[PDB]
Amino acid sequence: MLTILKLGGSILSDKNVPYSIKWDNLERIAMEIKNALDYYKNQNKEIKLILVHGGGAFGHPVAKKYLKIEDGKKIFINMEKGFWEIQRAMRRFNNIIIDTLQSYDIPAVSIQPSSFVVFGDKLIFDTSAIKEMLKRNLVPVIHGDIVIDDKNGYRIISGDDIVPYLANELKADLILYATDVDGVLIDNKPIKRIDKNNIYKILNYLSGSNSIDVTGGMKYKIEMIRKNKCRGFVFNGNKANNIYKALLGEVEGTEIDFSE
Amino acid sequence: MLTILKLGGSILSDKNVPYSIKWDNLERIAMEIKNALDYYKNQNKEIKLILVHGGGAFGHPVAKKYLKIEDGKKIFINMEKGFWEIQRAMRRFNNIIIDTLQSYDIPAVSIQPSSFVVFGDKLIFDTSAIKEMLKRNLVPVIHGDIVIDDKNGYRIISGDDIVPYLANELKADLILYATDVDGVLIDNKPIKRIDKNNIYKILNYLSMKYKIEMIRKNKCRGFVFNGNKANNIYKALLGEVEGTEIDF
Ligand SMILES: CC(C)CCOP(=O)(O)OP(=O)(O)S
Ligand SMILES: CC(C)CCOP(=O)(O)OP(=O)(O)S
Repeated sequence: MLTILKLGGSILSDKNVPYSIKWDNLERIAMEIKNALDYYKNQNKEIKLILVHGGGAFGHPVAKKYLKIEDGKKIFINMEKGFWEIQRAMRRFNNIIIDTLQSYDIPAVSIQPSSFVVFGDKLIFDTSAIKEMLKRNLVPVIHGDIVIDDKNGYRIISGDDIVPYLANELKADLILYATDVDGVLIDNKPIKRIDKNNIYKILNYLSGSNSIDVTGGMKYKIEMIRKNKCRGFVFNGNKANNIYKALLGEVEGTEIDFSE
Repeated sequence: MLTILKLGGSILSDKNVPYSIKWDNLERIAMEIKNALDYYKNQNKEIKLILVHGGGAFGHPVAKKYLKIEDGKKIFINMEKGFWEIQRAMRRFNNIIIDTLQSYDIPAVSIQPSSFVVFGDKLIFDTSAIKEMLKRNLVPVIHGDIVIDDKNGYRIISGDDIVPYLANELKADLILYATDVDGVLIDNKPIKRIDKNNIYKILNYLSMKYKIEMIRKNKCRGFVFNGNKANNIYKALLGEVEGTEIDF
């Protein structure tokens, strides 16, 4: 069984204080992932786990310096300094996360997309090594990064790109989205279930004016799950034991289900 | 128009001082490379350039903690801690070297092989990203690293692998190995050259082994020279033979 847990800059990092790290929250999060790895070892169930995390206060601020709008558009400039500057900021934040996971004996290792992913209409993103890590029970930790594209330019690959890509590429069963809110909210209240008998109803409600999330972040997540025909949870990752629960298949936020 | 320079971990590091860095040497070297890229800048000649470095004082001491002799054959143990710990060490070393290159305005970036290279049957090493970086005139810096090995579990890929693989995979023109010796030493003396004639006599003697071979299986052409002699790198980069030629 293959689970992908998306953390995200936010709960790990205050994006208004640059290079900032919410040590306490990060530390509890490693506690919980450890607790859950223990649980699965005790109950003899096979689990493969991949973690993904955003740039947080590390990548966005370094990157903003190298972005400009030209003719109403995003373009990266000065990347002879800027590719390394962003890589280096992300490396540091990957180190902090991985050393903390390691200090609870989670066998975390680093995947750095900047070194090998090419961003086009389809990703080039060879997952051979990852499969071999999972096959050895290592825990791959992949992060938002800067990458080149196949059009003379550059792109930020985010957790939002990374996860669907891997869900699909690796046939994941469970997608966990730890976020800053309690679920997909409909009336300031997480909806328990979303499946093939309400999704469109939910997707329209999300495009509307009574929707508490108008960035369309929820929508994209819901859609990737249906698109990969699996299961996923969107939950508040700031709440004690949600990560542990989620990893056991039972946190309480919004479940999204398109498996089978 | 594509050159590849390996920098012996030995000329960047002191192999007996775990964690040491050779700063003057590291700084002198970044400088000559910049002067070199600059020389070509004027000739209005397009030069693409990849750099490789080993584990030096970083890779090895940390690999050591996780290598057991299981009476023949090195054995990796406790890689649930070891894989990270080795990644981390090589990351430190790469960071220091890329920061130094960047201080001379060399557009360096990190290629970390542990993230995606699988050794074992058929070296799996996707160069898409590297070819694109090269189209931008960035300078990829690849380093010896721990990697997955689908047959044996874990292997340590070295610069000696990476460099010939990539020379043949990108078809590089000029191949340079800067090291702490004046060339390939035969009887304490640097052979001017190495054919498929005298090669027969040379493999015999040699039982840097792995280096001379890995480049033959590839019909490459490389130069082995002394990286400590001020200016060798600058000269070598400009295509002036230095030390030992090895032609396949
Ligand atoms: C500037 C970067 C490299 C951002 C990294 O991507 P992300 O979108 O996953 O970051 P987040 O928004 O903190 S979850
Ligand atoms: C993690 C490692 C020990 C990589 C060692 O790589 P290498 O053998 O190419 O470098 P060198 O030995 O410094 S010339």
